[PDB]
Amino acid sequence: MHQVVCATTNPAKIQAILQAFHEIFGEGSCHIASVAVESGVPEQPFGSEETRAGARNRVANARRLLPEADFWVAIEAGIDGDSTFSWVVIENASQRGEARSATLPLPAVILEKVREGEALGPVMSRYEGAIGVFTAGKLTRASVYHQAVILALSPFHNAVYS
Amino acid sequence: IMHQVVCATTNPAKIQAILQAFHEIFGEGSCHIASVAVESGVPEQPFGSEETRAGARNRVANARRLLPEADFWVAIEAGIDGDSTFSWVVIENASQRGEARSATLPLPAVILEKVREGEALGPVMSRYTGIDEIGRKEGAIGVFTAGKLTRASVYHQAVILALSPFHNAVYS
Repeated sequence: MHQVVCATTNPAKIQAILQAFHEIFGEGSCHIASVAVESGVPEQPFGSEETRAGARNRVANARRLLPEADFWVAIEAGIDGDSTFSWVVIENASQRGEARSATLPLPAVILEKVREGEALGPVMSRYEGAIGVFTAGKLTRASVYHQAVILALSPFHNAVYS
Repeated sequence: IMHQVVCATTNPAKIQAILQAFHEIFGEGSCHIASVAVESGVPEQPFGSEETRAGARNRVANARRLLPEADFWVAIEAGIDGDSTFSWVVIENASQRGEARSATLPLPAVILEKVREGEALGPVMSRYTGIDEIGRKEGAIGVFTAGKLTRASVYHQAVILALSPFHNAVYS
């Protein structure tokens, strides 16, 4: 089996990573474990680049802490000038794979409130993630993370990426 | 009630994704589809978030011009963002606008290299896979995810996310 380390202790993300990894490498061919590391980025990353940078920082930290594993993966959430989304970064001994998730346009009021100091979690909590509430249940956070992990997994099963 | 949805595209994979999203949000057998071919007002191969987004908006506007008595107008435009490919979904109705980006797909350096040299993604992919009109079928998504995902599957979620404003009063 492949030893896959997830730089997150969130069940939704853990679930998506496992599913995505099993779909590409085969059912039951992967063992997943979590490691809690620093993102070197603010709790609520702003902008595509900063959110992705955190994902990368988490992978580097996880990779150094557990050098025995085969894969290191992170999924970092962040907000835009009008939306929320996340970045998936994957690494193994040889290469890296990165992918940004689908975007969720956010209510004007919700946006200005997080732009005033509060984290999205609190503004939504005090008000599955936000995806579930706005897609009337038709989509789950795990469901969009999943597609993202599968995409960033591309380089690892296509020799063309060299 | 019953919605008249105009898709600013003829791409069967896109229409499939649109139709599915609307049924899931508004209910099966509640949306009649009408597809039209229109201009994007942007290059064959758009680059950047801004340019590809502009394409999708122009398509919707153009479509709205031709069939102004419809309820919804939707469009999906693909583009290159950094070392990957993705697309914007733009939706408009009588008084609102909803937009969302689909998940991105990282491309091999050899393909990007060929694309940045001047070739659009579809033709490059056609000589790598031998498949004609890849974008109207499984797409580069289907090829690099080994069928685990398809252009339709990925765009489906993006259309769901873009519909949010239309069924959630909060977006006021």
